[PDB]
Amino acid sequence: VTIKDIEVLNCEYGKNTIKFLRLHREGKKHFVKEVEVCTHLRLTSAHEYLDGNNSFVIPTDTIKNIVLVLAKKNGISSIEQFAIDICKHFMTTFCQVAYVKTYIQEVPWQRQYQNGVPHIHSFILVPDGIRFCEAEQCRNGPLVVCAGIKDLKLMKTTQSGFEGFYRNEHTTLPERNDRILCGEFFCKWSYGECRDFDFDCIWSKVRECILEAFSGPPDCGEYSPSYQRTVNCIQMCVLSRVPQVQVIEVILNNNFYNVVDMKALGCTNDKEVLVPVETPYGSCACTLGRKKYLEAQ
Amino acid sequence: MASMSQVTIKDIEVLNCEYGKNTIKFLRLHREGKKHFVKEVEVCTHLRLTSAHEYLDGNNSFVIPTDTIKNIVLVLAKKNGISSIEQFAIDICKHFMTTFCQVAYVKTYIQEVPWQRQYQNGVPHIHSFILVPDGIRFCEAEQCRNGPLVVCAGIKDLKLMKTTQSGFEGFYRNEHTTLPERNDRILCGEFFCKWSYGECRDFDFDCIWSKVRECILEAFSGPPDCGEYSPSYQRTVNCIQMCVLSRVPQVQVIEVILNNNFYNVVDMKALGCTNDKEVLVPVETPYGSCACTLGRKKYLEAQ
Amino acid sequence: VTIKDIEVLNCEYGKNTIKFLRLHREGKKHFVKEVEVCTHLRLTSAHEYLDGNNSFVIPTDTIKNIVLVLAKKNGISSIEQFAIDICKHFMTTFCQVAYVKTYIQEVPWQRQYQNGVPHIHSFILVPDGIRFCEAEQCRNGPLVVCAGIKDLKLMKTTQSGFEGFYRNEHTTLPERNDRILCGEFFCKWSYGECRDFDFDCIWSKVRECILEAFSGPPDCGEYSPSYQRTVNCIQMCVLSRVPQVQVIEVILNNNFYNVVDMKALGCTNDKEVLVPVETPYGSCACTLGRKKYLEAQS
Amino acid sequence: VTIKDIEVLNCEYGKNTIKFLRLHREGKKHFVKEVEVCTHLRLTSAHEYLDGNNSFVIPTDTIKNIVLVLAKKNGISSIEQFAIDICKHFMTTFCQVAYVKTYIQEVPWQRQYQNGVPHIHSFILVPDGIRFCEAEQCRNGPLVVCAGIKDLKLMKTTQSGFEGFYRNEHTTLPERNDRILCGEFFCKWSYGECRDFDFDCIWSKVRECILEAFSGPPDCGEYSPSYQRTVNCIQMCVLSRVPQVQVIEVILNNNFYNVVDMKALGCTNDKEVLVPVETPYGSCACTLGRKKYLEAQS
Ligand SMILES: O=c1[nH]c(=O)c2nn[nH]c2[nH]1
Ligand SMILES: O=c1[nH]c(=O)c2nn[nH]c2[nH]1
Ligand SMILES: O=c1[nH]c(=O)c2nn[nH]c2[nH]1
Ligand SMILES: O=c1[nH]c(=O)c2nn[nH]c2[nH]1
Ligand SMILES: [Cl-]
Ligand SMILES: [Cl-]
Repeated sequence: VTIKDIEVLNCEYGKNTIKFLRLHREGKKHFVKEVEVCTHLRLTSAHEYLDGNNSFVIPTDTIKNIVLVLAKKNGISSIEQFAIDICKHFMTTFCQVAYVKTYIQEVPWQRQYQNGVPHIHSFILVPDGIRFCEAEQCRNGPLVVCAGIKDLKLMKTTQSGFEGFYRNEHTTLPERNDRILCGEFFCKWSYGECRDFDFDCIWSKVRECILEAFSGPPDCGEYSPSYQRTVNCIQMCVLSRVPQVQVIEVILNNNFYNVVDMKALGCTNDKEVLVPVETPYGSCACTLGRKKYLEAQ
Repeated sequence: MASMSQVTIKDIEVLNCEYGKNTIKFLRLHREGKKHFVKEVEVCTHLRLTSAHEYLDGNNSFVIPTDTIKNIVLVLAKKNGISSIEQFAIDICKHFMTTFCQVAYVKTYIQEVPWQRQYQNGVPHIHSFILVPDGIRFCEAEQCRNGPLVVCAGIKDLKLMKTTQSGFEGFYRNEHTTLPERNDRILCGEFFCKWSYGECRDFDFDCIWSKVRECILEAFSGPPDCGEYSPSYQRTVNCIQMCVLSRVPQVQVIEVILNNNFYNVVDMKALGCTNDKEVLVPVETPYGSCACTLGRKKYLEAQ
Repeated sequence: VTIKDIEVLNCEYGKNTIKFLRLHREGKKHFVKEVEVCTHLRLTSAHEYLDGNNSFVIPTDTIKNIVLVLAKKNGISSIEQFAIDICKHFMTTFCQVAYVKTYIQEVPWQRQYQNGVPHIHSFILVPDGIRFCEAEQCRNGPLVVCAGIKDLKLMKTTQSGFEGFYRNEHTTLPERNDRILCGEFFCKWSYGECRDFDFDCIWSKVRECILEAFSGPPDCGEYSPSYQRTVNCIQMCVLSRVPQVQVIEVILNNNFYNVVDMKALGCTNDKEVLVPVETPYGSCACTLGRKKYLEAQS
Repeated sequence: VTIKDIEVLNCEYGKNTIKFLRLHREGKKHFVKEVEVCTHLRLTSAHEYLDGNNSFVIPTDTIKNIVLVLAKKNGISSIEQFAIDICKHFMTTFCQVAYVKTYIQEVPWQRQYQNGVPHIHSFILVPDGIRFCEAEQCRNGPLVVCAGIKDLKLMKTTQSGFEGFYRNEHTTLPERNDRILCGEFFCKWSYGECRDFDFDCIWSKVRECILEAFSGPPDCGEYSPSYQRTVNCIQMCVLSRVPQVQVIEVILNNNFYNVVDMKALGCTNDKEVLVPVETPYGSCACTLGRKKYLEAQS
C-alpha cells in the first residue's frame, strides 16, 4: 500500500486552548476580556504527512504568537471581531492556507459590585452560560461568523408535560402534564457575512430571547408540551426579535426530576422531594434558517 | 522482623472507622399559591458506630444501612422542609443521635445547587430559575455522643480577581530564588472559606452567610473607588479573616484557603511589540496556595 | 415571523450515556461487558417541534428500554454487533425513523490474574485507551460500522524532531532534531458494510499497528520529522496490514516537554528535567481512504 | 476585635501540581519517571499574614525551583526517596520552616513491548491505580513516610452480600447473599521512620496484597459479608504480610449494580443486565495501627 492506493479526504492542524487576558485601562477604571482561543488551518498541500517535508507548515507556536500579537495591537472590542481579525490575518498572510477556523470562548468574569457600586478593578467568575463565537473562511469564500452560549442551565418547576407520544411494547413512560423542565442549552446562530452591528448588544438580546421564551411571562409562564416544542419556541422567539440571526441551532440536554415514592417510609410525597436523573439523559437538537438566506446560497 | 505468621485483632488498634452515604441529590419544592420556591442540595451523612464488629468479626448486627441514611435524609426534607441547609444539617445529626445508641458520631455535609429566580424587566418569575455558580454555599454539622453539636458554614469555588493593587516584595532570597520583586500584578484567587459558629444556633443562618460572603468580597477588593494594596496573598487572606471576625460576632473560627494563578505579562520583544501590561497569560499549573485558620482566643480557651 | 418564513435544516434527538453491565456465566467462570450507549434518531416529520404534536415521537425512555432488552436477549459478542443490532431494530420497527446512529464505548474492565492464573469473577479497571464503535443507517441506505480507540496516550523520549518549517516575522520556534513526542490519540476507521469477520480480532490488530508504527522497532526506533508524519505512518501501517479498514481518521493532541533552563539556579540541564505544556496544545488530524472504496461510493 | 483577641491556629502555604519528567539514558535505553509534586511549609512566624512583612517567606516559586534542581542533581530512584530528599532539604536549609510536607504521585507510564522485546524509548499511559507517597517532618520530630494507591477500581461479580444488619422503620434494604461488589479504593499506609528497605519492592507487595485479599483465590474466590469486612480483609492481609506497614487507611467508595426489573418489557432478567448507581454512593473507611507502633510513640 503506497500514496498511489490512498486518497487524503481531510487534513487539519492547529493550536488549542490559547488562554490570555487583555487588560484595558481608562484612567483608574480597568476592563478585562479573558478568552480561550483555538485556531485550526487546512493547508493546500499535505507534504508534511505524505513526504516528511515541513516547508509549508506554519508552526502551531506561530499560530499562538499571531493570536497574542493581534490581541495586543488591536485590543478585543468583541470576541467576534477578534475571530474575524484572526481569520483575515491567516488568509491575507499565507497562500498555503486553504481554510481557517477560529473558536473563542469568554472566561465569564463580572465586575464586583459593593452595595450597587461598580469596583474599578475587581472581578468575580460567574459562569451563567459561556459566551463563544466561531469564524471560518475557505480561500476566496465568505468569512462566516457564528455566536453562541453553551452550558446554560435553565429550570422551571411546572408548565411542562409530555403526552400523546408514540406507544409500543417497549414504552413504559407514563403521560405527564406536570413535571420539572430542567435543560442544559447549547445555542449557536449564524450572522453569515453581516459585520456592521454591535456584536455585544446583539448577543445580549439573543440571550434575553432564550430566557423569556423558555420561561414565558413572569406572572403565569407558558405550557411546554415537550423539550422539542420549547426548543422551537426559543428559536422562533430569537428569529422574530433579532433580524441579524440567519440560522439558529439549539441543543437541549434534559434532566428528569423524579417524585420519589415514600409510601414504604410512611409518608406521601406530593411533588415535595424530587431526585434528578443526570445519567442517562435525553437530548434534542434543531437547526432553523430563514428561507430568504438559504435560497441566496 | 516478626514473631507471628499473621496479625490478629490482639496486635492492632482501630484508630478510626467511618461509613455513610455521599452525594444524596434532591430538590425540595415549596408552593405559596402560584409562586414556587426551590432548594436543591447535595447531602453527605457519615456515622461512626460505638463498635467495629462489621469490620473485625464480619457481624452486621449494629450496622445502619447507608440506604437507611438516604431514606432518613429524604423523609426529614419532606416533613421539615429546608429553611436553611444549616438547620437541615442540625436536624439530621439530632435524628441520628436521639434514635440510634450504636452511633458514637454523626457528620452531615450539605452544599446548595446555586439556582437563582429568573427576572424579566425587574419582575421575579413565579416558577423559572437559572444556575448561577458565583461560589458554592455549604455547611457541616457534627456531634460526638455527649459532646457539643457544632455547625460550620462556608463558600468554595469562589474565583476573585483584581488587576492591580497587588504586589509581593521583600521576601527571603537564596541561590534558588529567581522571582523578581513586583508592586503591580494581577491577584487572582480560588477561595475556600469555612467558619465555625460552635454551638450558637439561634440566628438567621441565611442572613449571616450572606453577611460573611459580603465581608470576603469587600476585604478582597477594598473600596470600589480606589481599592486597597495587597503586599501578599497571605496578607489578603488575613484582611478577609479580620474583616469577617470584626463584623460577624457569630464567627468563632475561620479557615481561608487561597489557590492563586499568576498572570504573566508575555515578553513580545522578538515579535516586534512592547507589551505594557496589555496581554497576560495565566499559569494554572503549578499553582501557589496559602491557608490560615484564625480563632477568637476567648472561644479556644473555653474549650 | 411564522413557519412559512423558516426551513427546518435538521432535527435529531436521543438518549445519552445508557450505562449497563452484561454478565455472562459459564459455570463458575464470569464474563463482563460494561458499556455506555448513545442512540440518536431523525424522524421523517417535525410536528413535535413545529405544532406541539408528539404523535410520532418515540420516547428517549423507550430508546433506553430497547437497548437494555436487546442486550438481555442477544448478549454482547462485540460492541460493533450490538450497535448493528440496535440500528437494525430501529429501522425495521419504526417507519417514522429516517436515520439512526448508535455510539458505544466499553468500560475497560480487565480480568484479575494471580501469577498468570485468571480469576473466575474478579476484575480491575485499566483505561489504556477506550474502545468504541459507531453504527448508522439512513432509510434505504447502507448500514455503516466504524470502530476506534480514543484517550490512548503514547510517548517516546527521542527519534522525534520538527525542522525545515515555514519561517515568518511571528515565528520564534527553534529547529529541533531531538525532543519528546507525546500524543493523546483518537483513531476511528470504517469497515463500510463489511460484517463477516471477528470484530474483536480486527480491533486488536489495528491497536497493535498503531503502537508499532508510533514507536518503530524496539532496538532502534524510527525518526519522526513531525507529529503529522507520525500520524501518516500510523494510517499507512493500519491500511497495509488490515484489509478490512477502508477509511481511517487519526487525531493527535500533543504535549510539548520543555527542557527547563536551570542556568540561573546554578546547574546545566542536559535533557534531564522536562516540564510538559498541557495548554495551549497542538493538534493534527488526517482521514485517508482506499481509492477503490471511495470510487465504489458514486 | 484586634490582633490581641485572635489566635493563629494554623498557617500553611506551598506550590501544588509541579509536573515534570526525569529522563535517564543508559546508552540507547531510556528510563522515565514523570511525577506531580506538592510541597507545603509552615513557618515559625506569621508576619506575612499579621504585619504585611515578607522577610521570612520562601517564595512558592523557590519551592518549585528546589524540587526541579533536586530531581536534576539526585535523579528519582523512588518517589518516596524523592519526597524524603525534598523534606530533608527544607529542614536542613531554612530555620524559618517549622514543618514540611511533600506529596508525590507517579504518571503511570509503562515501557512498550514489540514481539516480547522491551522498547528502548517508547511508553504508553496505563492507569491501573495511581501510585503516591507523602513525607512530612516537624522541627525536632521524626521524618515519617507514607505510600499509597488511589483511583483503584476493583469489581467482583459474585461472592458478595450484606445480611443481618440493623432494621428500623426507615430500613427498606433487602437482605442479599449475591451482588456485584464494585469499589473505588484509596489506600494509604505509614512506614513511620523505617527507611532501610526497597520502596518499589514493598509498594508492589502491598498492591498484590490488596488485589489478592479483595478477590480471594482465582479458582473459587472468598465470600464478603460487607464492604466493611472486605476493607478489613485487605488491611489484615497487608499487616500480616508486610511488617514495614505500621498504620493502614483504606477508603472504599462502592457502586451498587441493580438487576433491572424488565417484567413490563416482557422478559425476565436473571442477573444478566445490571445498571450501576454512581450517585448517591456508599463509602466506608477504616485506619488500623499496630499496638506495638502506637505504644512506642510514648
Ligand atoms: O419532552 C420530552 N420529549 C422526548 O422526546 C422524551 N422522551 N422521553 N421523555 C421525553 N420528554
Ligand atoms: O503573595 C505572594 N506570596 C507567596 O508566598 C509567593 N510565592 N511566590 N509568589 C508569591 N506571592
Ligand atoms: O511536528 C510538529 N508539527 C507542527 O505542526 C508543529 N508546530 N509547532 N511544533 C510542531 N511540531
Ligand atoms: O456492605 C454494605 N455495607 C453497608 O454499610 C451498606 N449499607 N447499605 N448496603 C450496605 N452494604
Ligand atoms: Cl476473559
Ligand atoms: Cl536522547
